Amino acid sequence: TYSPEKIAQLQVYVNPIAVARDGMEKRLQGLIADQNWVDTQTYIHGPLGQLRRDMLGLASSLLPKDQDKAKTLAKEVFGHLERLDAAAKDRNGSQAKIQYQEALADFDSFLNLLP
Repeated sequence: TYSPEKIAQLQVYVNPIAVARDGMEKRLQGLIADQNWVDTQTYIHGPLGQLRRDMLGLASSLLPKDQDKAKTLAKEVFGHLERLDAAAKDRNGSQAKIQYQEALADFDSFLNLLP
């Protein structure tokens, strides 16, 4: 089980990951709608640039029975964000919208598994 002290440790990683989730829907969604590909790329590298470190550090801190699912879901989020960055470099708004939605779906799955 997750003790209170353990949960507090997990929260150090949760804090920036939750803000990242909020920022994807509040800010990145509108940059993509705006066909603003320069700032879409910067959003991924600045405001979301620590997501790989934080979500992997979180998943690696979980009880053994949950580490695998959490790592798998994190890697899905990273692959769709990678494809969203590629889409923006290519000015491909069709893929930028798809990859945004796909990244969010797996990001929500990752959050939902947390204790």
